[PDB]
Amino acid sequence: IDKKAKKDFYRFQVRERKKQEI
Amino acid sequence: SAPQAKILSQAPTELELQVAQAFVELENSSPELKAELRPLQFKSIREIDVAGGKKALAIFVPVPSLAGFHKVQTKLTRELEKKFQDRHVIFLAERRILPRPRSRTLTAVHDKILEDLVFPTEIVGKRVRYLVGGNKIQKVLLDSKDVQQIDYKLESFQAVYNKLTGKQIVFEIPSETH
Amino acid sequence: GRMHSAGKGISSSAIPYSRNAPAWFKLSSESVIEQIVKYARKGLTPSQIGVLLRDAHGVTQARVITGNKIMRILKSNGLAPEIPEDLYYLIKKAVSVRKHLERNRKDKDAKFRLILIESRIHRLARYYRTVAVLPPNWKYE
Amino acid sequence: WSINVDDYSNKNNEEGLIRTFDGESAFQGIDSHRENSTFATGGAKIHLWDVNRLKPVSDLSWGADNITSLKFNQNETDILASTGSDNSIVLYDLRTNSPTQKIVQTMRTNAICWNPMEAFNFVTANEDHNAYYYDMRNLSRSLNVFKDHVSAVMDVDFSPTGDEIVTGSYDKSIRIYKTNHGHSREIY
Amino acid sequence: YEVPLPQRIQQRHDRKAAYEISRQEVSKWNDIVQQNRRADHLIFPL
Amino acid sequence: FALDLLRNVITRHRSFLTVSHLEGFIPFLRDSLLSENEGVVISTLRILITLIRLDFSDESSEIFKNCARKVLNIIKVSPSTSSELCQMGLKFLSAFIRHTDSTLKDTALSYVLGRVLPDLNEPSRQGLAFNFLKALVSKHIMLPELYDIADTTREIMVTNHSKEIRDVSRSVYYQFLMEYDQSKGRLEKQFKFMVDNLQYPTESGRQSVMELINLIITKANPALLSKLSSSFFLALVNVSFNDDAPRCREMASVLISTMLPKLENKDLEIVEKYIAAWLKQVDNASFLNLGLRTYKVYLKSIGFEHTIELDELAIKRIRYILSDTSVGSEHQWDLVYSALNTFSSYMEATESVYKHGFKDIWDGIITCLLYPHSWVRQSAANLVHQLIAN
Amino acid sequence: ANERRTRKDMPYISERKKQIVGTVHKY
Amino acid sequence: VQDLLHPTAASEARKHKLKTLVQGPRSYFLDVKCPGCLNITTVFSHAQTAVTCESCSTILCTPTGGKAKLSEGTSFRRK
Amino acid sequence: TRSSVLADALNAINNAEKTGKRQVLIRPSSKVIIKFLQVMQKHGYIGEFEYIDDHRSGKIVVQLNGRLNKCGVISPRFNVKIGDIEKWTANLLPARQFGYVILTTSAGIMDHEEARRKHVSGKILGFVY
Repeated sequence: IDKKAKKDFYRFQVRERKKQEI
Repeated sequence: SAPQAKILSQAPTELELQVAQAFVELENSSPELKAELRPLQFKSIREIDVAGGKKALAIFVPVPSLAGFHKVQTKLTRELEKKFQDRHVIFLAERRILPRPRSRTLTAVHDKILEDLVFPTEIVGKRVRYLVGGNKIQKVLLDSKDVQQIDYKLESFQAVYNKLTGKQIVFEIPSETH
Repeated sequence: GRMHSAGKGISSSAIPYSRNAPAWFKLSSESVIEQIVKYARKGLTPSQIGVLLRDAHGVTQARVITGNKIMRILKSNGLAPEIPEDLYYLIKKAVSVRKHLERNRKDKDAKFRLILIESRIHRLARYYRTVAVLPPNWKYE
Repeated sequence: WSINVDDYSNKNNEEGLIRTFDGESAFQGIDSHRENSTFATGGAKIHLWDVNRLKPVSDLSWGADNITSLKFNQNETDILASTGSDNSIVLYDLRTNSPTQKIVQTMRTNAICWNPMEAFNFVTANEDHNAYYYDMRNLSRSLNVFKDHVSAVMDVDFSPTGDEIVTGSYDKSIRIYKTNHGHSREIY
Repeated sequence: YEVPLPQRIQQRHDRKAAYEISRQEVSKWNDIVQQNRRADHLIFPL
Repeated sequence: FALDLLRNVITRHRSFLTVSHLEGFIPFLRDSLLSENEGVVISTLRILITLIRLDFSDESSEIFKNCARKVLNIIKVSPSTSSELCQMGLKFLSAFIRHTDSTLKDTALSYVLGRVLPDLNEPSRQGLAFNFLKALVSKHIMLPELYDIADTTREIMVTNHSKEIRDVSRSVYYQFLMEYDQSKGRLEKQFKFMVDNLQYPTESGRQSVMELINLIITKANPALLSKLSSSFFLALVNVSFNDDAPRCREMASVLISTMLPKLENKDLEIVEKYIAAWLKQVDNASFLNLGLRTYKVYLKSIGFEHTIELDELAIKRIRYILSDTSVGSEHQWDLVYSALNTFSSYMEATESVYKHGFKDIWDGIITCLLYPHSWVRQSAANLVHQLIAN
Repeated sequence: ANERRTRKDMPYISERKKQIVGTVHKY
Repeated sequence: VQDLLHPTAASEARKHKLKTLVQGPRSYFLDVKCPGCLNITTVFSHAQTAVTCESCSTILCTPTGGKAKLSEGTSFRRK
Repeated sequence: TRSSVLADALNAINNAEKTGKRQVLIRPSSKVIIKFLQVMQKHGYIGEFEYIDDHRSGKIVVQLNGRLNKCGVISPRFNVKIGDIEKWTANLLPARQFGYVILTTSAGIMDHEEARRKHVSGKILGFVY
């Protein structure tokens, strides 16, 4: 389940990545 | 609990009142089934004859409650049969058809009424034979989960389906010879 | 039946004729939904999540048990994917192929297998643009 | 209908339609009771008719399934057999005015003939390239099986001698079998 | 009395009773049938 | 148009509804009945049914005989009885036999009765099927089939749901048993049928028969009533004592209440014997429940002090039950509740309860005020309220 | 015949009874 | 020669899932009891994950190409 | 890829009557296939047939008595005027009155003689003889 979990799939996930990007 | 509480309709029918006294009596007798029976409440009652000559109690119930009814419909239904013998107790949901209601919606609601009727048993299939003369024979194939009980009820299901949906059907149960 | 290949495989899943919930199923629909959001919150997809619920929770079909498709459940709770699942793994699939080619330039079949992939992406990307699920300005890479 | 015949010259007309019986559904089989004027028609429902009555006198039916063919008895003439599209053979008795028995078969049966010498015995023309010989009282099994056709058997008839049976099939042949032997002795 | 059983269930029993009667009454023809089988020669008509 | 105008006129204007005025239309009515179009025939049936009550001459009466032949022929050609035009035909045939002295052939009536039998059970074609049948019993026509129909109309009573069929099938079978000649052994069989039908499983079925009892109880000969007194009483108390339906239990008590006063002095004596014996069974608590409850029915029907000995037995049982109401008591809450109820009826009947002799019972009643069971408290509260008032 | 070598419980089906599926009235 | 209207019962079971008169799944679920805590868990016959008892986090089954092989000692029933 | 389900049905029926089969299975089903089948049925070319619905496109089973000398679909579905109908009956039928040409008109899919009887017209589906 952990290996099959994706860090970037949902709307909120990339926005979290976008928050950390800047 | 008062019988009128069990009745959602503001003006309860005498038959509806009788089934309500029956239901609250089951609540009182039951030590813990009341916890499930008490929240359950039905919209109304319709008592419909059959070609067999008996009658069927169609209890109109809300769908979100109908789930809980289905949880408890076996025990409740046998008890209601005991209190009202020679009348077939069946629970059917009341679900909206108004947008004059649309024809596709009517086919849909008729078929849900069909699955709710066949409960506890489930529909195996639907068959339609087209006669050389042009007649159409519509048959519904049922599983053998509760074959005996529904075999004592097939005609009642048929009469209720004709009365509500205005369609002629025949319920058959594969895997045995009736 | 396969495009980009000569295979005629037919292996698939067989939805049961009955569309009602199984009789043995005795779990509240809401308790299913809270399981759906938790797995999606963890980062699992609509495809994997259905495997988990079906494998370990007895949920034969999210639509049958709950009355709604799982994407609609996730969307109703605010969980939606940036791009449709089919396209996203196609993009990652092409990325993995591309990353392979820089290190190994003599992988000439992988160069072909690449070509088959974005052609699939263009067809899938084109369709998603027509239905407006994908914004029109979107282009692959 | 009535037809003038030249068997006897004891008189000398009215040749043509005599009576018509209208039905709600299509008819697919007909036979007449030997002793009395009553005749049975097989439509969507098996109906018992009287000559002097335009409407069906009695309604026989086990269930909603149609009837494809029917044949009255010759010896115990009050008994009737019928064939259904649900791969079934139904027995009836007029003295009770109700059906008696069914057996559901694997394949459909197209025609029946009842043995004129044994009242309780009958043969059935079947769709599996076979013809089956039956005993009325114990129908759990067949008396004999006839298996020399290569296509579906369409019709079957007993000889008035009662010792021989002929079968018509879709394979362009007529086979005629001895009642106690399971293979055809001749092909036409 | 007892509550009436459904007509098909009632009629199924009626059919079964009818089939038993049909069997006994056709069985009356058994005696002549065995005679025909055992007969050395049959001259038609019988 | 002519038929519709004529029927409206005669109904609106009574004087035109006479033999002399409508004699001329008779040849048209007979022809209109045979007319091909279904609508004119239906109109012809209705007007003719309107005129059957009217007396007619010899020439003007032959139409109804001839009319009867065609409506019979009309029913034969009709595919199913559940038809608008066929219903009119059966309606006239019922109305024909009801009032017209002339009667149809036995064979024709037997055919109708056979066609009527399937519709007896179906509620939609119920009423018309019965109305024709009630005419047959009403005119006391003797037919072989009616005796069988008498049996069928009896099973359909106690074995059917519909309240309407109980109301209608109750009438015919009550008239049939009381009017048609029957053999004594069969009458006893009919009463043995009915007593078992008091033991019928369905609540409505037990409900149905008790009117058949009440009809016998309300209207019957003293000699017939005496013979069936013991059999009915034991059956009635049985259903009253133990039954799934409460409503059946009160109704059985009502029947006994209306029964016992009509009993003969000797027949009432067996009643006193049974109650006294049940009270005597101190060992069995269930018999005490039966004995006290029937004593309540015994009061308010014959009244108090009719038999002194039975009254003493009830009081001694009441004194016994109410005394041992402590924690160590083994008495069930049903028994103490039953004792209080009969005492309340005993209280209403006589004022002797206020004498010093009953003070022991009054102390027990005050003790039962705080009895653990709620029902016992309610009965005790009512008794004390009467004590405070008086 | 090949299957008969291993699987223990096979009822032999009479040629006179294979073609019957079922009978309403059992005897 | 066969009757597609009324195939024999054994015939469909032998036939491929999609080719029958009315196609349906040939799989099923199971009530598997955990050896450690004796609790009952629902598991798919062809379950594609190493289903773990929530109470004990103990492996109940392992995925395979076809049906998942139930772990040793794990009792089961058809549901 | 599927172009005409009705075409598939007619070809399957034709092959079934070629190889002597007393029954034929058709997939997928549709109202057009169904109404074509009652037309043939009412003219006696085919006998009993049954609809198996599986919550999906569906299946038809047709009994065949060997009387179908041909069934064909005219693709693409040309528009036909009332004056044009006889031309079609000349082109598709070996003889005048043997076998019938099927028109979908404003009143539905039926054969051609009914179409002249009700003075209706429309698009062409096929022929049967």
